[PDB]
Amino acid sequence: GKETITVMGPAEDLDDAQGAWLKTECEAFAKANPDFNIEFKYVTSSESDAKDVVTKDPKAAADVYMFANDQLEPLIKANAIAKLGGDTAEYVKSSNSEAMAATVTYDGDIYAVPYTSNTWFMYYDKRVFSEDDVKSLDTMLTKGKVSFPFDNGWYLNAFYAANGCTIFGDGTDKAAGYDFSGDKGTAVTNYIVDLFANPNFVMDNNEGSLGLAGLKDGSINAYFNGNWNYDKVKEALGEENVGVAALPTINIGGKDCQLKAFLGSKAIGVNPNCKNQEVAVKLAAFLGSEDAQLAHFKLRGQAPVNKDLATNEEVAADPVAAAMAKVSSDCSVAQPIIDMSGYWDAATPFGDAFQNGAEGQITKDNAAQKTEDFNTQLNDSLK
Ligand SMILES: OC[C@H]1O[C@H](O[C@H]2[C@H](O)[C@@H](O)[C@@H](O[C@H]3[C@H](O)[C@@H](O)[C@@H](O)O[C@@H]3CO)O[C@@H]2CO)[C@H](O)[C@@H](O)[C@@H]1O
Repeated sequence: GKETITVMGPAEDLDDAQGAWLKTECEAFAKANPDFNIEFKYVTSSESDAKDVVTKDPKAAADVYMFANDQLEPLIKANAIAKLGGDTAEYVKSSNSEAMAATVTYDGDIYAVPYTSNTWFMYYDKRVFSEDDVKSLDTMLTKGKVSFPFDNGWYLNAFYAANGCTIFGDGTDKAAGYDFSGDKGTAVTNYIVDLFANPNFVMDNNEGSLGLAGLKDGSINAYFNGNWNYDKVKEALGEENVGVAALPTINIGGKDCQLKAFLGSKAIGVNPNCKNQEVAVKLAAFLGSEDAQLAHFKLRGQAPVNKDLATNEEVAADPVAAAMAKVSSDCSVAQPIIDMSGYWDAATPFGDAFQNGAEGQITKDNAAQKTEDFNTQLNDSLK
């Protein structure tokens, strides 16, 4: 009598056309562990949605699931993710950088197995921009069409971080709260107002389907997005036209300021409600193993986090893995694991309010007001 293990991950990992990585690796796990009598059932869900899916009812959720690490604290508070020990915890510490192990560490305990870094970067049309052009957003706007998903807080912050706005201090001090206040914040809001007023800027939609469509028809030539859409970007542009870069500067008041993406991880978590914790924990370890990460790279081009794969020649030569590494070293801030729910929620209507014709449109005349309103809402969400 087989036991059913229910595993949740994104559509791309369950798509046979992309090698169905998650199924492939679950089957490899079973073959490696003949003492287990198991079969698999799969739930399709983006890592970006795992908080909502699992915390609503953990007992109803998958046994093993793929999530984005900023969801860690709400998963813990919902009793929805198991502490990991033993060889699994040791692997997470030994095989990752300190920053990557920290992405899944809460109060000194490991709660998940990283399988890739989680950040974003620039895709661009090499027929439109040069390598030098894409160093500066301002230069780019003089040459071609630029998009950005401003109603997605995971992207929005890069602009505010560029001018010294902070989330929980360095990201780890809850008592510091949010600081988007003052002239430093208004200057960024003003830059974004000017960006929306630029006829070569096109706002991307929240999950980036607009940008992808624009790359294809030529109405957008630069796309800020991530590794998961690498194959779709190659389809849209044609592979010989795909440029991949780290983040540009923006010129605020004559000063070049560096856009800084969040850098976290995507990881495999174990549901405490799973009836076979031994199997679930070993499966999580397997899905984040070196072999499994290499397969993720070969099957659908996802960059590994395991540092022993950093010296793989194919990985080192890959333009997305390279850009992600550059974003890590030069263009990022560590993703807070202090819950940012209030920020994700507030960011979306704030970003939407830059649009021409929007209700309560953010303009030069009200930029300071709207900036303080945002800062106030963020800090109110902590009370
Ligand atoms: O927008 C708020 C949202 O921001 C974060 O979500 C981002 C993910 O962390 C990031 O990995 C990426 O999600 C993609 C998956 O990685 C990918 O496998 C596939 O499923 O597409 C997803 C994008 O559609 O982008 C999202 C932001 O769009 C944060 O983790 C969330 O908790 C937060 O709600």
